[PDB]
Amino acid sequence: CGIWALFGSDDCLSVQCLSAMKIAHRGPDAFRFENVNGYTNCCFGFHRLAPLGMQPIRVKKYPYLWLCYNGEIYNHKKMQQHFEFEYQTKVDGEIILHLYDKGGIEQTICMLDGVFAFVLLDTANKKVFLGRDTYGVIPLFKAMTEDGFLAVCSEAKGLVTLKHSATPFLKVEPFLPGHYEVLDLKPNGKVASVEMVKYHHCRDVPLKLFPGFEIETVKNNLRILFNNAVKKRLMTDRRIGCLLSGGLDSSLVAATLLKQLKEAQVQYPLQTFAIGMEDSPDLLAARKVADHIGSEHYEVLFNSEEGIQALDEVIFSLETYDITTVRASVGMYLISKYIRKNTDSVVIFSGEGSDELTQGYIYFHKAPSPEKAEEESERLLRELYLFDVLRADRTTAAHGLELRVPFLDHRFSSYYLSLPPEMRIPKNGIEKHLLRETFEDSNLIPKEILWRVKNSWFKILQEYVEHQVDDAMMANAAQKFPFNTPKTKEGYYYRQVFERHYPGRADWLSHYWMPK
Amino acid sequence: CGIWALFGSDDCLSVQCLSAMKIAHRGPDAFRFENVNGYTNCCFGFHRLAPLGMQPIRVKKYPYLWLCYNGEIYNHKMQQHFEFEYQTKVDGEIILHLYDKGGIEQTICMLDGVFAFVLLDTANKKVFLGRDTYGVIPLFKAMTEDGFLAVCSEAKGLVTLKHSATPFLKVEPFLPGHYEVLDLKPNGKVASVEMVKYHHCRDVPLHAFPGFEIETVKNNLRILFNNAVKKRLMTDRRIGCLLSGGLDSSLVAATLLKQLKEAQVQYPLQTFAIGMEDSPDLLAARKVADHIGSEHYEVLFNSEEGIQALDEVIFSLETYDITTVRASVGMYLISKYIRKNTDSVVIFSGEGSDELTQGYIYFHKAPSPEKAEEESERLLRELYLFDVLRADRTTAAHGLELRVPFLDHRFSSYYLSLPPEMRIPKNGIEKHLLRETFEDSNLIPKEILWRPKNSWFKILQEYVEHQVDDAMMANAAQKFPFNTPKTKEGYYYRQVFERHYPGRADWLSHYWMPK
Repeated sequence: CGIWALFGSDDCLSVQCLSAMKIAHRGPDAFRFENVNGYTNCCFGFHRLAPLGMQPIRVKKYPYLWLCYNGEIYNHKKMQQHFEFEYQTKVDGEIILHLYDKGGIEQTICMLDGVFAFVLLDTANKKVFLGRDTYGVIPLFKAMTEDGFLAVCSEAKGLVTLKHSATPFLKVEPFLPGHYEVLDLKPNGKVASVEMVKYHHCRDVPLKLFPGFEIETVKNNLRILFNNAVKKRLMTDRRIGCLLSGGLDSSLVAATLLKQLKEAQVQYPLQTFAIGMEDSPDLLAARKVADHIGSEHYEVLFNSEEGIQALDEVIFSLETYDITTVRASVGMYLISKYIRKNTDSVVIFSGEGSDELTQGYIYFHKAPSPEKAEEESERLLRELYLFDVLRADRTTAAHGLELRVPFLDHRFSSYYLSLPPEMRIPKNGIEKHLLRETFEDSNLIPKEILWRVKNSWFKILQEYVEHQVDDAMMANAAQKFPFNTPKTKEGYYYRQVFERHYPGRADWLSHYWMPK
Repeated sequence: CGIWALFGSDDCLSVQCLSAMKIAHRGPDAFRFENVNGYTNCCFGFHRLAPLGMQPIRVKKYPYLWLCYNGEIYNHKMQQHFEFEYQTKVDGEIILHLYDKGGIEQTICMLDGVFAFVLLDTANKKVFLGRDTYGVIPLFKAMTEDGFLAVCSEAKGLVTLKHSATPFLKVEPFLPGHYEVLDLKPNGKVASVEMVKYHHCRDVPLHAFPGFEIETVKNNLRILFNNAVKKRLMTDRRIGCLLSGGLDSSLVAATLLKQLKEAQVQYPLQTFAIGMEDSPDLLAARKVADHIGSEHYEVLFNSEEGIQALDEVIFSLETYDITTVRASVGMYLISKYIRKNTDSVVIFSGEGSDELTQGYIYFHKAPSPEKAEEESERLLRELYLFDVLRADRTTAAHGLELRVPFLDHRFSSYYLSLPPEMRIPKNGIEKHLLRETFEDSNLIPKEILWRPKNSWFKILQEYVEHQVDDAMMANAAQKFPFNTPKTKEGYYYRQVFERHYPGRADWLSHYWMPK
C-alpha cells in the first residue's frame, strides 16, 4: 500500500495528483484522492493492493480522526481483546485511532508491535502526527517548507514532483525510523512542527519462558521468539512466499514458515524463490533447502543483460546511489518481477536484518572488542532503513508485493541485542554461531547448510560502467558531485542515474559500508 | 454537489484529474477521486456541498454497484413502502435498493425529484446514465467510437479531457428524460446499447377529484402546488427564495413561508430581489416581502459589475443565447450576494411557470389553444437549455442549490392534462387560471396577483456596440457557420463562449422562439 498527504497547499490539488499517482506501483488495485473538511488545502491519497477496506479511515466514533496508514500491525487482536475496542472497519490500523483517543500519540506508537507508517490528522485538537517503524520497514518521506507546507509519501518519487509556489526550494528527506512528529495545524492548512520524539523499541507484555542469560536458556528463548515472529507474520488473507537465497537466515525462515503454515492448516504449498547464475553454489543450497523441506521451488536464472537494462529501474525504485544495495537489489527486483508474473504469491518473507543483528558479516571477525562489535551492530540496525531494508522493500513494492522480515521483529531483536556481547561474537571461526547452535536439534535445515573467475556477476557491472564512464568525468567528479563524491566509476554511474531521476537531492545517503 | 465519472480512459488518470476540479465550484466542501477495482481505467469523482458522506456510493449489500448522483429525490421516505434498509444517510442509495428490485427502467421512473446519476454494475457488466425529465440537474456525456465515456455535471469538466487515440471527442448534454445503458467491456471501455425515454409520473401510484370544472381544477392545482413546496422543503440546509416580483416567485415565496411556519422552522425566510434603482419589479418584491413578512434583501446592481461579469456568466452558463445571458448576469450576481452575505444555500424560484402556465406575452397571439399547448410542451422539452440551464449554472457556480417548485412531476402532469381552453389567456391577461387559483387564499396582495406584465438592455447594447465592428459582423457567416449570430450582442456572446469553449458550439441548436 502507499500513503500520501499534502497538509498545506498554496496550489491546486489537481496539479499535485501526478506525484500522488507516481507511487501507484505499490498497489495497482485501487486509488482514492480525498480532501479534508474545513482544510481543503490539505488532502490525502492512498493506493491499495488486493473488496468493499479503503483509506483514509474516518470512523463514526472519531469524526475528527483521519488516518492514512500502510503496513501491518501484528498485535491488534491481542489488544482489541485486552481493551474492548469496537472496530467499525476491517482495516488492521483502525486500532491506532482508538489508542490515540485513549492515551495520546506516545502510547499509540509504543504498542504497535509490527511494521507501519501512518499519517494521523486531528481537526478537534488541530494536530498532525507522523510515524514509522523502529527499523525503517514501510518507509516514509517528508517534505517541509518554512511557510508550513507539509507533504508525506511512502516513497520519494511522490514528493520531488510536487510544486510549491512562493518557495524556490523544497526539502524532501526520509522520515527517521522510530520517531513520531507532532505538528500544529494552523487555521489555513499549513502546519508548524511542535516536537519530534523517538520512542525506540518495546518489549510488549501482551504477546512464556525467559529465565535468564545462560547458554541453554538463551537458545530456547531465541527459538521461541523466532517461531512467535513467524506465527505473528503468518496472519494475512494473501498467499505467502519465501526467498531462498541459500544462506542460513533465509533457510531458517523458510523452514519455520513451512512448519507454521502446516500447523495453520494452510492448503496452498509454499513457493520458495531463488535467483542466481548457472550452477551457482547459492542456487544449489537453495535447491537443497527446498528439497529438504519440500516446497514449490521456483529457480530464476540471472542473465547479465537484464540487470544492465534494469539498472536504471532499480536505481529509480530504490532511490539511492549506494553501490552495494544496487548490486544486491538488481537480482531482488528481477525475482520480484518473476514472482508477480508467474506466481500468485504476494506476501514475501525474507531473512533481512539477520546479518546486521547476529554478527553475520565477515569483518566482524576483526572487531577489537565485543563492545565495538555490539556498537557496530546497533549502528547497522539504526541505519538499516537506507541499505538493506530499502533494497528489500522498494524493489519488492515496485511489483505490488509485500515484505515480511521476521528477524526484524521487536521482541526477538531486543532479546538478541540484550545478550552479553561475548555470546553474539563469533566463537570458533564461524559468524552467527549462536543462531546456528539454536537450531541444531530442530532439524529445520540440512546440517551442511546450517554450518557454512569467482562470483562472476560484479565483473559485468564493472566492465559495463568502465566502458560507459570516462576517466575525465571521474577526475571532474570532485567539483560535479560535491556531496558524497563517488570514489569509483560504478558509484559515479549510479550517482549519474540517480541525479537524472532525482535532480539535486543526494542528501538521502551519507555513507556506504564496511567499518573494518 | 458535482459528479464526474470516466470509463475506458487510456491517457492515465492524474492528468485527467484537473478536468474534474473544474466543477469544484458546485461543491467546495469536500472532494473525492476514486477508481474501479478491476477497471482501473474507470474512475469516479464527487464534489460535496455542506459531516461524515461522499458519493462514490458502494453499499455492502450491493458490492458490485457504484453510484454517483448529484441531486435530491423527494420520494425516498418509498423506503417505508419497500422496507429498504439504508446503510448510509444519503437519499440516492435507494436507487441501488431499487435497481436490484426492478432494474433501471423501474428505478428511474419512480424517482420524484431532480437527479442525474451514473451507476456501474460490475456483476452485470453495465453502466447506466440518468437525468430528470426537465433536466434541472445538468449532465454532459462525451463518448468516442473507441469506447471512451465521460459523464460530468457541467461541460467545463469535459472540454479539458484528452484522448490520445482520437483527435476529437464530442461533448453533448445528456437529454432531459432519457436513461442510457452501456455494456462494460473488460478493458474498461463501454459500447452503446440502449437509450429510452421514461417521461413523467409513475411514482404517484406507490407513494403520496376527477373532473375539469373550474373549481375542482383550482383546488387540485392548489393542493399539488402546496404538496410540491412541502416535499421540496425537506433538507438540512437553510432555505431562501428569489423574489423576482412576478406572480410565480411571489406565490412560491408565500407558500414556502407558510409551510416553513407549519414546519416550526426557527430561522426566518430570506427573500432576495436584484434590480436597478427604483424599479417596479423591486417595488413589487418589497410589497410581497412586507405582505408575507419575510426578511427581504435588495440588491441595486449597477451596470459596471454586470458588464464585468459577462465573461464569467457565459463561462458558467455554457451558452451564447442572448436572453439566457441577460437573465444569468442578474442571477449570478444575486447568487454571489446570497452566498457572500447570507447562510442560505437552498433557493426556491419559479423557473417553469411562464412556460407550463403559458405566461409569455406572445401567447396572446396564439393561432389555436392546441398550438399554444404544443408550444408550451416544446418549451418544456427544451427547458434544459434556456431557463433551467441558467437557474442551475448561476446557482451552482457559488456553491448553492436550486429547488424549482413549479416543475413538479405531478403538478406539471396535471396542468398539462387540462383542457387547452383553460390554460390559454381568458380576458387579455395571461396565467388566468393560476391567478384565479390563489385569489381566495390571500397569499400575496391583489395588486400583484393581477396586473400582468429597469433599463439594463440599453447599457448592454451600448457596451457591446463598440466591441463588434461592422466588418466583424459581415464575415460572421464565415466565422460562425453554425448558429450565426444576427446581432452584435449575439456575436459578443458567441466570441466569449468560443474563447472559453472552442469548437464545441453545437450545444445550442436554435436561439429562442418567440412564436
